[PDB]
Amino acid sequence: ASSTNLKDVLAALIPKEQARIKTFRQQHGGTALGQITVDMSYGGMRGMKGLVYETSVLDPDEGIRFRGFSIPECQKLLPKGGGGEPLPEGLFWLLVTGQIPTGAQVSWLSKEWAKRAALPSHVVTMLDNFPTNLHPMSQLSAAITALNSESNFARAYAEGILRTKYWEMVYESAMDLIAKLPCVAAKIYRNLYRAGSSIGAIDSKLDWSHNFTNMLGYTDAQFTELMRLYLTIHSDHEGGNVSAHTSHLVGSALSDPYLSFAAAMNGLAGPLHGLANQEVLGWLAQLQKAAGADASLRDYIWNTLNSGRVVPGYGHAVLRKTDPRYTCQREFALKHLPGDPMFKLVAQLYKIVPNVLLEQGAAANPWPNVDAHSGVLLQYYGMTEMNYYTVLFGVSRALGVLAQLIWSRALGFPLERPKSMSTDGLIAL
Amino acid sequence: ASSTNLKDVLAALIPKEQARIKTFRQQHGGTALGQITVDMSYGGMRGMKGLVYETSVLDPDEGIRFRGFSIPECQKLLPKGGGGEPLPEGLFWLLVTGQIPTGAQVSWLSKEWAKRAALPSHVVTMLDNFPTNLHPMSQLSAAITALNSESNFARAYAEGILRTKYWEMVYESAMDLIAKLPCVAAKIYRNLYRAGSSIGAIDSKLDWSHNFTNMLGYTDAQFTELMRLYLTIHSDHEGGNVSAHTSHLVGSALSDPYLSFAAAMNGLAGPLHGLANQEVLGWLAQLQKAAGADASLRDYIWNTLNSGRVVPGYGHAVLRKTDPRYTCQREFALKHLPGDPMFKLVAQLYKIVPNVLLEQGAAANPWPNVDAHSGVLLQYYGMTEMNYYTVLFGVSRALGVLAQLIWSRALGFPLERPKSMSTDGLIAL
Ligand SMILES: CC(C)(COP(=O)(O)OP(=O)(O)OC[C@H]1O[C@@H](n2cnc3c(N)ncnc32)[C@H](O)[C@@H]1OP(=O)(O)O)[C@@H](O)C(=O)NCCC(=O)NCCSCC(=O)O
Ligand SMILES: CC(C)(COP(=O)(O)OP(=O)(O)OC[C@H]1O[C@@H](n2cnc3c(N)ncnc32)[C@H](O)[C@@H]1OP(=O)(O)O)[C@@H](O)C(=O)NCCC(=O)NCCSCC(=O)O
Ligand SMILES: O=C([O-])CC(=O)C(=O)O
Ligand SMILES: O=C([O-])CC(=O)C(=O)O
Repeated sequence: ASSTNLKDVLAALIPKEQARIKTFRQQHGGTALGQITVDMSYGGMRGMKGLVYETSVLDPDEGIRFRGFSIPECQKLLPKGGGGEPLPEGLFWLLVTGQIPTGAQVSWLSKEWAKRAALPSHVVTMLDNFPTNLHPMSQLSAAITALNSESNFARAYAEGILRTKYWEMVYESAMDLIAKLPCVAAKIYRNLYRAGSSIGAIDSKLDWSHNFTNMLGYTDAQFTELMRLYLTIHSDHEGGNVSAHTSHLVGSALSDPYLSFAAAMNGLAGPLHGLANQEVLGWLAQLQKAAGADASLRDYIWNTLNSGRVVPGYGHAVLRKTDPRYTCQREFALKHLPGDPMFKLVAQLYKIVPNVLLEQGAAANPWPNVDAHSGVLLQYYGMTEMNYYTVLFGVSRALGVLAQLIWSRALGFPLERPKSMSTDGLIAL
Repeated sequence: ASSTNLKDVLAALIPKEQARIKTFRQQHGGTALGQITVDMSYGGMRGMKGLVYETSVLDPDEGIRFRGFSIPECQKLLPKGGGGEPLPEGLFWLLVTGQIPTGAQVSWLSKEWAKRAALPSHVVTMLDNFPTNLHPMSQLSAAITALNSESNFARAYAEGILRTKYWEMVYESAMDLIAKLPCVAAKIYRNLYRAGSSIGAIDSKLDWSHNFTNMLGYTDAQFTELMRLYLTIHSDHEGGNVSAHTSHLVGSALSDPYLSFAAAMNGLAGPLHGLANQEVLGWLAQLQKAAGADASLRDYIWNTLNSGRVVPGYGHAVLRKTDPRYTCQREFALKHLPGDPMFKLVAQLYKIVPNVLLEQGAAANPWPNVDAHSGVLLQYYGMTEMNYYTVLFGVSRALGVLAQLIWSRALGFPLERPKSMSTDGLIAL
């Protein structure tokens, strides 16, 4: 009997995994997986195997994998709206479950996220009174924190539920949060950039991305395709990245999914992290201010470097090759906006930057990351408000971080609480 | 020539340390400080030496140290208001600098934090419109996020300053943030619990704690002493704790001090972390509802345990003995409120809980932590709104987390970005 329900699937899946991690540990918990050095400690855990995070794994050479699904595999395997890009809905199923969803599963997420998309009065109010000089990421983060009012997990906890059921309430709050996100984000968009206009209604019959673009006010049929791709690729990037790790850390203390997501956003807002989005365009924007020669392009790069600044959109803590998320984006531009001068500049930079970065001899990875390519795509379609880009990153990232969050709690992962040391104490060790 | 200035002191101190960490690393960066096991990965980094954090170090047996200054040492060494408890101002100097401040240094922090204490209009507005069912911690966190508008670091960064000067702007924003905190917190207090009343003005001539208590509306001369002690002891607890670690992680991405503090708060708000504050009182509050026997006291404890719940205020990730912060508090009660029935219940529990926890055989540390003792103190003085307690914890914690934050940036600590693994991948390793 019956029809589609992610929660039931999960109910079936949890005990097996539980069982599976127990024996593994019973046999191997004692096993040394690595060592910790002094440089690692001073170095931001660089190179330390610190967390279990199941939804995605980053290979330094190959790049991100969703099951063991690469981006190009996703692109072919995940259901599409009709009509060439993968629906972030399907990605979400994939991440949660480990399996490739059917079109019909996918429709279910769509409807589910449409049903759940509703904003409480206090939230709307706060967003409506925010100053226009308050950054969109700040606006977003405060809004999601303020939504915790509504937390199903925070409520069940307060009621004294057995730990065993945590995942259940986490799941509800995750689905709800993902559902609301586009409304919050679009409301910020509309307030800042389209004063006096309204986000309108969510239509149950559309996919999440399309409802988002409607609320954003974009009609271009290719913009919608761009959106689907964007929100899919920005999903997740393993556990060690600042935003995911923050959610993981905060979630471990049993703060609800809203609070943990919001802290994650404060992390995504940092220039070395998601804000790179924005930083890239601002830098391109300056570049152009000051059709240039490779030599003048190179002078420009050196001047940033010589000034004690980073070249945004290049480098990576883990990647050692060009990010497939970058390629992914380039391949979209080549199809759709090949003559765009911004695009051309970004293509040109790919020829120069890494070479300059190799010359300088500091960056361990001289190749571009996702952020070097995303804004150019947006700007083409009319979305030229750069300080907003990270908000989009923010919306996507919910998909991976919440998908894992549910597992953490299902698996009963404890408080994240490593040991710290001072220099004097290490000196003494 | 001249008078007092923390920033100048720091300017003198930074290069030396810089120098000191460089050679150390030049000789020992390669040195294995420890190993990583499978259980550690699944276990929340339990037992992993993961971070350098200089302001304080936690010993599993002895408990927290400020330089190498214990709580009892602090209590005797740090300047007081006139008149028995240590001023959190002095603690702050201690943490930043490594040295015990003079009364005169201490006065300087006081005046400085009084000068800087001003709330921007949009913040006041938002706080005034917040619903009363929005938790005080949520209210606090959204408020501090919304303050980033004003970030000196976020502004300098945007301007393209050289990395080398980061610490300078971090310091300003830290001093400013610490200054504003009590205004924000008191405003929440006043809105929720004293509708229609106003926080009033900060008086440059008082210490931070006293201005706070005034804004809170408390006149009891002993309440003020309690406050000073509270905000001092709650300061810092090394780097590995959820809140400090979150600030550290978020700060590493170069999100400004406001954003990083706010994320820290989302972490403090979790039940396994600071919210324990509140959880303890709520549990005591229930206990009493349902002058009891040790046997009925024990039945009560088992029922929580059997229900898949934690006994709040007991246990610790790192401590293996009774928290000196607990003793510290007990010693205050014994002096000031020895006949208080809530106090008596908390004294009685200390005789029972750990024994029940030893019986159960799960807790690795069966002894109480700071949170088991703090609320009882507050309730005595009239501050009985338990959902607010974590806000106080929040205010104090700024002291340690911001003191370190400045050093991280001074020392040029990089992005915190460990490697994660999935179970399948570990299975395969
Ligand atoms: C992404 C990174 C933070 C990784 O940091 P890391 O693992 O510590 O880098 P690394 O090991 O190559 O660093 C060695 C040195 O090269 C420097 N370096 C690395 N990338 C860059 C860059 N793009 N421009 C200039 N210098 C750089 C690095 O800052 C350091 O200098 P110093 O020792 O004086 O501090 C870094 O490459 C960077 O700052 N990139 C620019 C900002 C950026 O584009 N961030 C987005 C990252 S990926 C997608 C996302 O997260 O949103
Ligand atoms: C503070 C702690 C999170 C440390 O967690 P940990 O390092 O994973 O604890 P542990 O190593 O003793 O855990 C072994 C087992 O004992 C359980 N245990 C530990 N403390 C408690 C407690 N107070 N009540 C019942 N069970 C407990 C623990 O949850 C676990 O059960 P299982 O294996 O099925 O998940 C924990 O002791 C706890 O949950 N305490 C109650 C909440 C609390 O008071 N938190 C405040 C911590 S200190 C000050 C602050 O941070 O604000
Ligand atoms: O992996 C990282 O450290 C950052 C990154 O590319 C992402 O989070 O998308
Ligand atoms: O050390 C910890 O994990 C928690 C704690 O006591 C604090 O942060 O005050």
